[PDB]
Amino acid sequence: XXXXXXXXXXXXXXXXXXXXXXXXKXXX
Amino acid sequence: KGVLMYGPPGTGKTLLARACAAQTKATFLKLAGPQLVQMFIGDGAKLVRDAFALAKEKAPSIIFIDELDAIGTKRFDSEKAGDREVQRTMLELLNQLDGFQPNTQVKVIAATNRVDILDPALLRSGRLDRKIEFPMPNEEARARIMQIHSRKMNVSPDVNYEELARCTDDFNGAQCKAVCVEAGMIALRRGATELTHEDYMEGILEVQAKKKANLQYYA
Amino acid sequence: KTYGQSTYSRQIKQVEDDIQQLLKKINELTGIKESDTGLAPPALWDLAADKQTLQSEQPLQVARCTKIINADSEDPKYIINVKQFAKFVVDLSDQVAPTDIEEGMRVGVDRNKYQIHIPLPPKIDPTVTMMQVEEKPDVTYSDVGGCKEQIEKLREVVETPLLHPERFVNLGIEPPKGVLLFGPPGTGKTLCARAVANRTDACFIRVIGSELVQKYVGEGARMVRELFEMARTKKACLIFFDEIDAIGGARFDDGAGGDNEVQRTMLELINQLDGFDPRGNIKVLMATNRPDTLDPALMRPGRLDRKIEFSLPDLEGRTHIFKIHARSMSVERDIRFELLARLCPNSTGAEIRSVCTEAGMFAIRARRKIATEKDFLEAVNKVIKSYAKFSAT
Amino acid sequence: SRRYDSRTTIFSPEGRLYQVEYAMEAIGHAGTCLGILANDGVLLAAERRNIHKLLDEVFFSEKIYKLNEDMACSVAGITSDANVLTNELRLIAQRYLLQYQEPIPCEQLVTALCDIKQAYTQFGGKRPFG
Amino acid sequence: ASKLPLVTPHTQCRLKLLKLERIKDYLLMEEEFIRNQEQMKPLEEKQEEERSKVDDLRGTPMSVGTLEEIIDDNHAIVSTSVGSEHYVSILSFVDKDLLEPGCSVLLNHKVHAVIGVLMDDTDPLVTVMKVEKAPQETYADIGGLDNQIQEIKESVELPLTHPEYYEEMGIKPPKGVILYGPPGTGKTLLAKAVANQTSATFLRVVGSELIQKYLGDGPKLVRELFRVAEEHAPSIVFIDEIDAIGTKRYDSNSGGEREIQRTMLELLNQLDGFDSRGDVKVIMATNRIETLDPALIRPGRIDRKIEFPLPDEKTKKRIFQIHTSRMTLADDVTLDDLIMAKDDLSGADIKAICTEAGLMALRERRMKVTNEDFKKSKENVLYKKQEGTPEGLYL
Amino acid sequence: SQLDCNFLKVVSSSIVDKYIGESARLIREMFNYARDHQPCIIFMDEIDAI
Ligand SMILES: Nc1ncnc2c1ncn2[C@@H]1O[C@H](COP(=O)(O)OP(=O)(O)OP(=O)(O)O)[C@@H](O)[C@H]1O
Ligand SMILES: Nc1ncnc2c1ncn2[C@@H]1O[C@H](COP(=O)(O)OP(=O)(O)OP(=O)(O)O)[C@@H](O)[C@H]1O
Ligand SMILES: Nc1ncnc2c1ncn2[C@@H]1O[C@H](COP(=O)(O)OP(=O)(O)O)[C@@H](O)[C@H]1O
Ligand SMILES: [Mg+2]
Ligand SMILES: [Mg+2]
Repeated sequence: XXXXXXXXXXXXXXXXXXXXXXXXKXXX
Repeated sequence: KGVLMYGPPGTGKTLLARACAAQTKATFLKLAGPQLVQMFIGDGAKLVRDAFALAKEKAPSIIFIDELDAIGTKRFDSEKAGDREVQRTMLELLNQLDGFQPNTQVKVIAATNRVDILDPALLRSGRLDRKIEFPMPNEEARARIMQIHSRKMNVSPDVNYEELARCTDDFNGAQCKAVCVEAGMIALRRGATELTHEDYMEGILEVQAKKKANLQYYA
Repeated sequence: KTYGQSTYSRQIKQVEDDIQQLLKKINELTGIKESDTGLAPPALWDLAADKQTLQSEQPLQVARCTKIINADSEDPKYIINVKQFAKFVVDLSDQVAPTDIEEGMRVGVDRNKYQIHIPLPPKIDPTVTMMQVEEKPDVTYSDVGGCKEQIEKLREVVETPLLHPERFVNLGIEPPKGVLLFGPPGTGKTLCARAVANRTDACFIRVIGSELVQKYVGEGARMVRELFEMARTKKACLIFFDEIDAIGGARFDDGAGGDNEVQRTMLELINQLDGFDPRGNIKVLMATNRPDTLDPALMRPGRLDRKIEFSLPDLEGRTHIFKIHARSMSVERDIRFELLARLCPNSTGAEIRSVCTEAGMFAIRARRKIATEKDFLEAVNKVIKSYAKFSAT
Repeated sequence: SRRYDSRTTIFSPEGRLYQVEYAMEAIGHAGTCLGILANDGVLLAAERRNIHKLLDEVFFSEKIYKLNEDMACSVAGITSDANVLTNELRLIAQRYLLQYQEPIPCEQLVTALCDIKQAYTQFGGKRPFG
Repeated sequence: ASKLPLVTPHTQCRLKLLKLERIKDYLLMEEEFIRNQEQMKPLEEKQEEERSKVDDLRGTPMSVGTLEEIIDDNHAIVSTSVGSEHYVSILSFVDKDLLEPGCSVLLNHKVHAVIGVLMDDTDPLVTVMKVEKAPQETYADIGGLDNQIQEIKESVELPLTHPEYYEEMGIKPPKGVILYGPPGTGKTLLAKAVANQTSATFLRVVGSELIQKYLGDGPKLVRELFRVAEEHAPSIVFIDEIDAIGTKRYDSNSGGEREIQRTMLELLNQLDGFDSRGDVKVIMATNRIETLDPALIRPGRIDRKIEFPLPDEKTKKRIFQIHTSRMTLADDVTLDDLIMAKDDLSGADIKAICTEAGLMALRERRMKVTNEDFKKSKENVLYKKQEGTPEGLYL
Repeated sequence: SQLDCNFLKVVSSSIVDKYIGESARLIREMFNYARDHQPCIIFMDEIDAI
């Protein structure tokens, strides 16, 4: 009877992937 | 450490806040009461602490807080929510103002309407040092205020403010401003340029808002 | 079985009925493509489908939207989050000018090299979009007859500075930026609200008073911020409140464990109304039925200046409201209304219009084409007897 | 001074009484009695509400209160609210005998009590008899 | 579809007879022109050629997004399943007309452009509150009102079924109707009877279920109720039992009762403040009428107030008949043993009798009907009333 | 002011967060930091929040 409330958060997860055939030099 | 304004709600408290911010050149920082109340939990303790860290980086700095009664409340046996975040942000305000790790590079001005809600922890002597009441304008201040707001308007120079201040009974600075505003438009109704004593007396009849009639069985 | 109501009754009907059936039977005969789980009908995209869609494929981009935190010196060097992807330090592309890229702005950023292309309008949540009225009802000032004093006071305040900012300059005053309206119900509060929203020349913004009470704390305050932020952008806008008793009337503290969240919301309305950096060009109208149990912080002038009341007029407003409501209907030319108004001394304009709508029912209690004065006599015969032995009265 | 009054005198907004109806529902609980006559003689039935096995029962008389040489009564309600009424009604029957030297008829004795019980409902805000 | 908007004669005027036969001519000739397309060049130009141009234009995997806002004509902002938002342009293949915010879309891979729309489901709130079908008995159930039937018919049904008389004089129908009287009269019956024989949608609302232990949800349920009722159809909103939820400002207290005040204050504005709702029929039912807030009672909100009395010996003879119309009846019973005697008891009491006689017979495993069934059932329904009565002797 | 190296102070109000865990996760890290340095002092003013 007439009572407020606060809240909360449930953050999702995250993930990434690639073909992984890229070289990272290009320097020299 | 800290200056508190309090009084009746029309005596002028936002004035000296805006006035001294107008005159000084330090980093003036505003803050309202219900801005510290947020939806999720935390978020005032985040908000108060980030507010003072901004005041440290700009070391000549003054923080003004208005409607401190919205967050300053004498705690008791409270259930559910509502208060169960408000006192949490209030304690963060107490700690980040005074006590552990003191500072001298920030000054706090607060102003309420009602005093008796507040904690003794807010009022202690080191959180808010000076306590400044604002009384209602007694006689001559009512004559003084109505002269101030009569600056721009075309006043016929046969007007005694002491006659006005004696008949403006129990007004505040907001109502004495309102009588000066209404008396200009009443002269605009009939197209007169200057004013009269009758113009102010009719403005007093409008601000007091006399409702009805047939009150004639007196005298 | 039945009878003709007017002469060729079915003869015009089935001529209309089968051609609406035939407008269907055109389309399936031509071949119609409907209900194809969310597409367009084929008659207008077959000449859209080809290479001026490839003009939207290859020249156009995706342009992922973002948000700006701050700027830097001598150069843009903008710090920007996406929303939940990563915060970046990025630059504008050359198609913009570095002027309207101010902070706290939703902007669109290229997906490949992360550069700014388009500034976007800010996030206005729809709950306050649905209270901007965006249309204006047809209510004339003449329709609120019987209120010659009350409209004239309200003309002076809401209307005249917004349409003549001249006389107030030439005398040197400030208009009374807020007006309260009150009185007994059914008297014309909402009429004057619609009639000013008619001739507004402004961004009229409706507010229902009980839309602020919510379940969570502080979110009811966050509405009031977004109102006065759009108010400072939409220059010279009007805001109408209605039934402000729900927004808050008292500060009950004897047993301070009752209502608090409405008090916090009501205090937020106090600060953004007056105090610390005034609002400029915003006028506020309020309307309640009991203007007695309100907080005197609202009653301070500067906030609520004029207390206009709405009474039951005398004897001649009723004759004029008769001439407002019973101009617009189909009656006999033998009208008189001083006879009618003297029979109902204490009545609202709602009770006036209730009689005029009751009067049309008697002609439909009968089988007539018209409204007779004697029928309207018999209309005012019953409603005197109806209001004498009414249930609530 | 004025906010502590209970207002047990005003009618109900329905247009009836408001406090007496609360009182009459206490009689239905805590007691059950009856009496039957059709010829020469009359009986009274009582019921022990508290029948615990550590009472004395040395009164040798009970709810039947012999108030006269020709009359008695059977009471149900608040217990010591009756002891005010039984001592009062016993003396009304006795001051009648002082006045006339003739025993009191059973009709007008009942009218003497019912004028007393009404008088607390008429005026004062005194708590009525349950 | 929206072929011609004119209806303005609205009668047997010759103007409509001319206009609609023009519309008959422009439609026949458009048909007879296009009939001679599949006669002389009967080509199938866009069976798959329209489709295979576009199914190859869109990607083969489709991805469902969500609308957030709509900007000028082609580019709008969307939201992916995780929250990444894209400022993509829509094509002229999707129905732009049913494209409102809060809807699922179909997207692309490279440019993520809006390709199509997925149709919506049915909201649960209709399935909660709407009496979905014609529930119960028709006007063969009611016992002889014939004037109360006449008022509700010309206020709701005859406006809805045959709107032609109001638009002759231009006079709008009255809006609100209050049903009131002593309890057990047939207030729920008359709502369901009109809900039986109707053509528009009907909504039943129990008023006691509008009090949440949270707060703000009082006005939240109200502002969604008329929102659904407006957006759905021609609608008739019935709210039973408003007497113990919306009475008046009796003490102006706080702590819950102030919340109940705010719910009725929203309902008062949601009933009638702004932009007259249109094709919304409001019917309200109470037991008590006196302790009601007069701001609801005023015209502009409710215009019809109908008393419900109790007949004594006349309509009961059918109410006793209708409740005994589907049961046995041995010849030892006369309904005039009970109809002629007492003159105040409700129609709900009559149903309470006519079920209890069926209870008393089959409990004792007997045959059809005795008189003593109706004797003991009438005696019981007396105690069903009287045992909750504190009345003594003349108050 | 004696130690000035081995003293932990907590306001006992900035512990709360917007997530579901993440307030315990501070407390586990605190005592584990108090586990690593051996003579530690914990100070939490104004428990009444937490
Ligand atoms: N002593 C005064 N001298 C001149 N003007 C005054 C005085 N007191 C009030 N005013 C007028 O009152 C207005 C500001 O109101 P005020 O400062 O009383 O609000 P407050 O008391 O700070 O806040 P609240 O109204 O919420 O209590 C100004 O426009 C100012 O002109
Ligand atoms: N003076 C008047 N002239 C013309 N019509 C009137 C007048 N007064 C009332 N009416 C009619 O009565 C109806 C009710 O008016 P309105 O909606 O302003 O009442 P209200 O003041 O909003 O009531 P409440 O105080 O309960 O909110 C209007 O639709 C209007 O047509
Ligand atoms: N005129 C009548 N004809 C048939 N049955 C009736 C009649 N009046 C009342 N009843 C019976 O009494 C009940 C009346 O319901 P109702 O009076 O609407 O309850 P409430 O008024 O408490 O909502 C119905 O169940 C119905 O069976
Ligand atoms: Mg102030
Ligand atoms: Mg209104």
